[PDB]
Amino acid sequence: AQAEIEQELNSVKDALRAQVGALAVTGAEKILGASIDANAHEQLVSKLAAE
Amino acid sequence: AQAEIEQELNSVKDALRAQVGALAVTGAEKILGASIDANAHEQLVSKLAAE
Amino acid sequence: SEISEIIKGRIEKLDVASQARNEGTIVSVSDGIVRIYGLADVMYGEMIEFPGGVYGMALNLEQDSVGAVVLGEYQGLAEGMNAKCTGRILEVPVGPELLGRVVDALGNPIDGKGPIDAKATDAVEKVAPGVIWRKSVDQPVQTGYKSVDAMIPVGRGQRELIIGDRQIGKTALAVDAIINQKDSGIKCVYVAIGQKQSTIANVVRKLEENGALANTIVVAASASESAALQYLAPYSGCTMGEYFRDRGEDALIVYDDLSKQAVAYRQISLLLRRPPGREAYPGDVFYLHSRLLERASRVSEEYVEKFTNGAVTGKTGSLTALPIIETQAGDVSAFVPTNVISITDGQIFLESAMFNSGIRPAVNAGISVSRVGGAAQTKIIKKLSGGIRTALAQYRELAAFAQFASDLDEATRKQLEHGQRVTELMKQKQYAPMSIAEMSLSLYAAERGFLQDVEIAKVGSFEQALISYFQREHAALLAKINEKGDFNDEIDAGIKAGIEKFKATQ
Amino acid sequence: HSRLLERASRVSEEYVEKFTNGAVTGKTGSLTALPIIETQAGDVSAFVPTNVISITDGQIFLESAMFNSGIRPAVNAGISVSRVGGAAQTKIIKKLSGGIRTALAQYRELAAFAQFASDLDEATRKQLEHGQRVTELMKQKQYAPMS
Amino acid sequence: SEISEIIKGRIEKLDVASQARNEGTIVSVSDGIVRIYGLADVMYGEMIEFPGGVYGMALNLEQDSVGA
Amino acid sequence: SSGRIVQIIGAVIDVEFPRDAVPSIYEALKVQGVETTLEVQQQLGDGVVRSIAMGSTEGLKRGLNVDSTGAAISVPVGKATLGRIMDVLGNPIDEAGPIGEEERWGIHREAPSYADQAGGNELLETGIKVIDLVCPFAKGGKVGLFGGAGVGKTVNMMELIRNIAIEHSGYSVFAGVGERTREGNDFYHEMKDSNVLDKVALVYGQMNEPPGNRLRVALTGLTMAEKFRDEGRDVLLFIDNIYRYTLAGTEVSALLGRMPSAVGYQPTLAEEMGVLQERITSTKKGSITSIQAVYVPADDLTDPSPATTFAHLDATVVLSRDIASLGIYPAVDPLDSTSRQLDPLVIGQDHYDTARGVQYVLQRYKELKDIIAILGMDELSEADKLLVARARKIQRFLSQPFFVAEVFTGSPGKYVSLKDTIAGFKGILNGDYDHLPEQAFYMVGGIEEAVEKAKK
Amino acid sequence: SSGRIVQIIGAVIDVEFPRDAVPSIYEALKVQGVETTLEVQQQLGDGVVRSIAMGSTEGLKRGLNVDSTGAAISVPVGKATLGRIMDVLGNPIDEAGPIGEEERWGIHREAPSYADQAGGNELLETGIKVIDLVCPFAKGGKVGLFGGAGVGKTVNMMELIRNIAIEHSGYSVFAGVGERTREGNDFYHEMKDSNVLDKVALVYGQMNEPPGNRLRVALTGLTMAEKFRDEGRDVLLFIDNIYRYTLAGTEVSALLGRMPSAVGYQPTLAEEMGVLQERITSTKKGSITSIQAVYVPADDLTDPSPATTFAHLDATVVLSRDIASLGIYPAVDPLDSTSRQLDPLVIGQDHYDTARGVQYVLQRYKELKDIIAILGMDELSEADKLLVARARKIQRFLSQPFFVAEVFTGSPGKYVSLKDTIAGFKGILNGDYDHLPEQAFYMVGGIEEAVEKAKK
Amino acid sequence: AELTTLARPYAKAAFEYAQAHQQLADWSAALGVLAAVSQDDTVRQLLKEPQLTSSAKAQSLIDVCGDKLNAPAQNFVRTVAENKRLELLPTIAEMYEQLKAEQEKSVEVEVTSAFTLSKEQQDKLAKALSARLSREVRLHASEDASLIGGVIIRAGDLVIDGSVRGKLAKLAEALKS
Ligand SMILES: Nc1ncnc2c1ncn2[C@@H]1O[C@H](COP(=O)(O)OP(=O)(O)OP(=O)(O)O)[C@@H](O)[C@H]1O
Ligand SMILES: Nc1ncnc2c1ncn2[C@@H]1O[C@H](COP(=O)(O)OP(=O)(O)O)[C@@H](O)[C@H]1O
Ligand SMILES: Nc1ncnc2c1ncn2[C@@H]1O[C@H](COP(=O)(O)OP(=O)(O)O)[C@@H](O)[C@H]1O
Ligand SMILES: [Mg+2]
Ligand SMILES: [Mg+2]
Repeated sequence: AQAEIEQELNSVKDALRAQVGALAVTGAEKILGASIDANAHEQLVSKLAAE
Repeated sequence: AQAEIEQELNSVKDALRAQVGALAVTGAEKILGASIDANAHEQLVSKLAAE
Repeated sequence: SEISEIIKGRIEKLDVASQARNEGTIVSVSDGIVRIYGLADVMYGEMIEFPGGVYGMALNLEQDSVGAVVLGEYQGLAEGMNAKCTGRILEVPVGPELLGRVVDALGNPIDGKGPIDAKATDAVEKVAPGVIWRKSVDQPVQTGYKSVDAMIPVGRGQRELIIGDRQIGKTALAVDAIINQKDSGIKCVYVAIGQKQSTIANVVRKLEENGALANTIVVAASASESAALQYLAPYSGCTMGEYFRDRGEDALIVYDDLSKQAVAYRQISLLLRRPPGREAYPGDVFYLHSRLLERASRVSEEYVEKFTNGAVTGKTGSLTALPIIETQAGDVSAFVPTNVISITDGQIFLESAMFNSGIRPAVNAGISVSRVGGAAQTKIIKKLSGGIRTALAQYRELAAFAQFASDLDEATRKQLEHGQRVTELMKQKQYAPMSIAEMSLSLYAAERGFLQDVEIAKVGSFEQALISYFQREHAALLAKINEKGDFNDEIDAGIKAGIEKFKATQ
Repeated sequence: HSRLLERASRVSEEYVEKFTNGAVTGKTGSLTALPIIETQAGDVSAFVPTNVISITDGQIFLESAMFNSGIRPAVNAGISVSRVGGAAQTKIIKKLSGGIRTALAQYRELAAFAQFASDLDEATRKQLEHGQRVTELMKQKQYAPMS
Repeated sequence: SEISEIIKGRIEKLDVASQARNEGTIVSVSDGIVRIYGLADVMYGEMIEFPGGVYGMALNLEQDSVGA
Repeated sequence: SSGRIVQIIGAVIDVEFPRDAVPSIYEALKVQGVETTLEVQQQLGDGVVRSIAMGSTEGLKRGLNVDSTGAAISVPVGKATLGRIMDVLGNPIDEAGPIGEEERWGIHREAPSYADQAGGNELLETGIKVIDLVCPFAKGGKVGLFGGAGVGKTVNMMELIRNIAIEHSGYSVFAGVGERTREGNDFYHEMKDSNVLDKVALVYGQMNEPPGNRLRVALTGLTMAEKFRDEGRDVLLFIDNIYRYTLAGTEVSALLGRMPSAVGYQPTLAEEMGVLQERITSTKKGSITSIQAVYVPADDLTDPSPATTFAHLDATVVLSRDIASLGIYPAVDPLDSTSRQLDPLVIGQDHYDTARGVQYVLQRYKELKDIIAILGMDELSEADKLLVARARKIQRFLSQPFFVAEVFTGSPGKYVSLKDTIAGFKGILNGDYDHLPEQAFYMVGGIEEAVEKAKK
Repeated sequence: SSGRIVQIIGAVIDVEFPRDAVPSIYEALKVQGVETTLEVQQQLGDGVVRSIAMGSTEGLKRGLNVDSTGAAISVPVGKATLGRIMDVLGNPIDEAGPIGEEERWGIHREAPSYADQAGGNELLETGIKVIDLVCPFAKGGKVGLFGGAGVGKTVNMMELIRNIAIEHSGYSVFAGVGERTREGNDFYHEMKDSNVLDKVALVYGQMNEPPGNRLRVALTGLTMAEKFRDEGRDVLLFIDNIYRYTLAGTEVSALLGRMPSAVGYQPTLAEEMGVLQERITSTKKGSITSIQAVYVPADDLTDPSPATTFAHLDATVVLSRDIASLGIYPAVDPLDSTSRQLDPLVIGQDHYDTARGVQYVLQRYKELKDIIAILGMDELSEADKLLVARARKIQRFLSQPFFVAEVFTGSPGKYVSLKDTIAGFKGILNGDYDHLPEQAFYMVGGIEEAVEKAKK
Repeated sequence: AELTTLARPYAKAAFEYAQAHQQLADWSAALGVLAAVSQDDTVRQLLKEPQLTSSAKAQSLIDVCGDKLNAPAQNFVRTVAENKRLELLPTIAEMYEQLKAEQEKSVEVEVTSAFTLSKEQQDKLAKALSARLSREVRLHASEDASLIGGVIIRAGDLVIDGSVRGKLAKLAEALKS
């Protein structure tokens, strides 16, 4: 019974940490979807050409 | 303990919303490999309407 | 208070560069087998990555397509979905961090107690130590049962089969053998193949109630899980048991149903369209169990010093196996039972007729055998088990005369009651393992004639009271015998004096 | 066989009136079936016999040993059974034939046990004597039915 | 359906025609059974001569091949 | 998009869709014009899916357009299903018009996780002497009625339903899988006439229906029970024959392109059984108590289907054809039947000793039976002569007349409390009733009655 | 030239070669960059060959290059193989370095021709009394060994290994067909401790190896034995279990997709047994004699495996658990053990009458012992009590101290000749030793040693 | 069996012949035309009738192609028709090019960029891709508006992804694990 209280608390907070990550992914997606331009696309294509 | 967890949970529920924007700009910055701040302003103040 | 702010930083220390990936496209999906078109560089046994964090293993590398089996749920996969090589073979976490935890066939925690902290991973499929790196089996593994530990002894690095029909104590005998190791030094592994989830939870609840869970790793592949996971679970559990053996220590592994692993491997094979044999099993079903069971072994000091690179020295490691098999109506001539009976070092046969006649442990001592024998016994039990063998053998020969015992000749009538009293001594209760000293009192009392004046119906209360007497007035002698199971003229005289005093007052 | 045998049934007054468009009212309709199956040397484990015994509302087992022993109707009362029971009988036969099949099933067992035993109690001798009479009564000739 | 014995990369019918009816080429070998392509005039139960003094017996005369 | 039928063979149908619109595994499809539903079982490749008809194919043709529904079979769930008779697709098969559903669930689902299982040993009384003695049922446990053809599976289940469901305060689901249509009619009129139909949901898929119907009827009934369990309620789930689910898979397996395994069974016998059986369980929200009847092909308990079923159940009740052939009912085999609740730490030492005592006497008599046939009774020792008498009486005292069997027995039904069950057998084992003739224990409910029958 | 792996399905691998470079049936192939050997089983046609991996196939992929070797699996032969442990391919599994080989031979060849057979039957003098009298072995013969564990099987093999080498200038080969790795390590140390290891070559195919290895190990050991025979020697070939050779053939036949025969065995069962057994014969240069352990499935002597093997056996040696309890360590049963050489037209009238006399006396004593037990010793006639005394003396004179058993017996070993064996038993049957105590006839070797152990 | 398995003998036969007679370009056109003709609904219906002999079906197809087939191609068509394999012509046409490409030391890559296209960009990568593959590269660029920013390069079973969608996927699994 003593250990069950700590695993419950750390499980719920971890489940929350994953939800926060999914919102952060969406934010980063909306930001990039309104920030990529020719000067950045060339850098992405030329950087890939060395890999 | 299940009653105690609900008291602290309602504090983090709103506290997380105050920092998701930072996670989104750093995420976008690491994905692009360059500065993103010039296009972060209007996204940081509006995305919170669905979190 | 919060945690989320200190974990995101680590995620920003992960590579985003492009990586060459060999890829294919799903062409057909059916019964847990996904046929892919492409993947020219995938290896036999390599793991494939599907959309959604689903993984598979390549098993049919044919000329025009790859036949892969899903290590999870395949009802979300579809034609046209992309499939990617990972460059890796299947590996599972290993180390002391697994003790007291319940995990799936891939090492993921299912008990809900949190993430495992394992410091290393190892391959599920590996070769067994070669002939020249082994050492003869000469150390005991006590199961706590008088019938098994006295007549069918199991040694460190041995493979002893538990064979018999349904519902006769096969699981109880193996779980009690695990419970008895909580103070011994042997780490234990229990592998559940094709069992229902509520049954596995009753065994773990019983390991926890008896204090044995903290010394045990529980690997589960329940009846609703993919046949690939049920086929791989024994190899995953074996890999977790091999950690302790290769590092100079001792471990015990229980495969609760090798017959269910064979049934899962048959499903995958007939669905890949591999040519069938007897009872529809594939041509390599003998190699399936043999490749698994030859890993249970005892390795020499030179193998442990070579593996540990000098760190561990002077110690020989081992892995002991207790595979379980179910027979249909006592038919030991079936294909899978015949294979495993020929691979193992000995067999413990449980019988339905004995179990229904009140002989609870149900061990048929007339056909059960251990090829290691007396080398797997301590000095005291090796000396008192010899007469127990003769008395039961005599009872099997002269047991019809029980109804005509009056007309029997006196010598034979003396042998008949001795046989009936030794037979009643073998009866024991579940979750009641006995120590080397406590087993020695019962075996000594019967073998030295101290039961000739006890009614065959009071032999049990006599045993239970005798042990309780010695636990109070002879605690120092029981502690002495429990050091190594040693025997000499002072211990023999000491036990005799205590039994004579017991009869005089209790 | 299941698609064939599920048609043999009793239909309600509401079913007949709808089909007959009101022409027939207040009448139930029925189709009773008597399928026959042949076994090889009494083997019921064969695929087809196993299927049909699991579909019908009962079975009448005819035994070859009984046929050769003089009991020509050859109905094995222990193995044969009706899943409708007393509901398929008229009041007179229903009351008079009460537990006769289960009593015949027990008499066949009592006879084999008491074959080489010493004199038994009145209860046993009485049951053994009563059993040999219903067994002889169940015998009948072909083409000679009884009202 | 399934690929048959005549369906091979080297059975190139560039010159669609038939010649040599008393000679053939071995297509495959397995557990004492040989498939031969081209023996157009072989009789059922006839002795077939292979190199190194070995003999076969013709049992299957098909459209596309001979089984021996 | 839209698909065309390309290949009809028996109950199996192939439908070809655009290569960008291939429906998912287990997805439901609808034929245009004809009223027929097809469930995708396999994706062969090139936009084609292999499906099984949930109806007849006599009216189907090649080239008929098929529509993708985007999901698996969705059946109605909740309070609206109580007091109604339904088919595999959830359509009402009673004349009471439509069902007022407020939600539909998909018949396919994952089994509860390892962390969601719950353990309980509350003892459930049945009122039958043999079961209450050797097979004590527990609330939230899984029971199986194993037996061949004509030994009592339906009758015994009906008696339990009567001795438990009628008193049960919670709801109940009854699923008739591959059952006789006559049994379904008798049970419906029985629940309706008994006023208990209000708390019982009825799903029927009889032997006259296509293989696909008999293959999914069990998932429909279980989906309704899972909705009630997840509401926090205590539920009873009765399945008429779960073997018909395995058999429907054998009937269709070869047409699905699967090679046969041992005893001509589908190679997926153990997984298809595990996927169904792991959902019928009592989690931490609510408790499903379930009774399943298990058919045993040719009375052989070693047949792959019965043999794979034992490991999924808590209580295993075995019915014997040799006992039924002697006019003895219920024909439960005390030496073959078993229960997890049979443990002194769960019930008590007095009950356990009585049960093991009965088993010991019957096990010893199974060997003296042949000894008595050859030679004679006289040649036995007195202890054997005395034991043979008690064994024959105990065998008879296990027989109890049931109310549901009055039509067949002709006598009134009886209900025996476990106390009377323990008392009577203990007395017979002690030898107190050694003064009574053997015929007095046959169908006599409590031991008291036996004392009265001896006087008639 | 070189080919490419085209398909991998378990232990079965298909390899494609140029049309002018297709490898022959049974040819050994090498995968580039991996220690894996493939034996070719069938030529599918169109450049492609079907082979069985002689090792694990984990980590292999399509397109790897494969090299033809020009010949079948070729193993080291001669003196350098003595005192060494090798795998199916002839590699040194012991950590003792490379084998000092001077020559290598392919494992596949035809049996010696009709013209190469020896001109009669010559007994092999094993030096063991019970064997040389009741179970006479012919040179070039096959002996079936029957019995359980812990009855002296290993000690009997070590004594035969010592005697063929020291008393006949021969050598031995041991083929571990499906060897248990624990028992293989124990046997190697027991032979080193018993000083017999330098007289035998050890070839092991362990149980965890693929089916192809377990099938070919018998041919590897037989190839080493053939070399010594050509040298001008009489050789012993020990096969750990001939049933496992049959099963490995069944496994390989199923992997290659062949249609199974009666009781599920391979269609080639009699041919695979004949190819192995026909090489073991007495030629005009030397003679390979074989001792083979035999396992009987389900205790059925009519099963295809026992049936086929018994057709090639010249003698049957049965080891008895009962005899061992008496104290006769050789433990060969004189009544159940038999030989086809026990014919007066082969061993002469004198050897035959002596052996049949011993068996006659031992039979009567076994019948009389049941009389003595049921009715008592006084019920016997004077002639019967005299026979019992000779039978007991005969029974103990069948015992013998072996040079490898000095650690157990505490006495020096003995090698009795056939001449001394016949003379000793002939006297005891005639009564020339009726005055001596039976114990004087226990663990002594020749008959003069019983007379001396008596004076004391 | 896989259409590829059934088409492997026919395709290798066409290629070994075209190579030893220097016709690797003529057969490409002939096989592409034969594959094309067979797929037409009228020709598809004709080839599926029980009235026509193998020679009649074979002849009808050579007549529609005509000059497109050189003497050898027409005979190959007669071999395919005799064996009843006219439904495999599209597959036979495809595998011929693959054997030819490995011979010519070339690859047909299938590049997909997000929102930009430039003549300089195609060559910038064709040098590295050629260097990596050790073959000449016939790029086939196209448009994939689905991508936020980047390009996906497919060549054989190799897939070099440098698209932001790919970095999104990585970041997402990392954050939820
Ligand atoms: N001393 C005993 N030893 C073993 N079993 C006992 C003993 N005393 C009572 N039993 C009971 O016998 C039954 C044995 O069940 P167990 O699960 O071990 O059998 P099993 O053969 O493994 O069954 P299954 O084949 O279904 O797994 C249990 O009810 C157990 O409590
Ligand atoms: N307890 C019982 N009392 C009387 N008849 C019974 C009893 N159990 C079964 N029967 C007989 O068997 C049939 C009903 O059993 P049922 O449940 O249909 O058996 P099963 O389901 O095993 O085929 C009827 O014909 C009935 O006469
Ligand atoms: N000839 C012998 N002389 C003395 N003791 C022997 C002899 N043969 C066997 N034994 C005894 O029997 C045991 C088992 O014999 P062994 O050859 O090892 O049989 P197995 O290999 O089946 O185990 C030996 O360890 C020894 O104790
Ligand atoms: Mg179990
Ligand atoms: Mg029924």
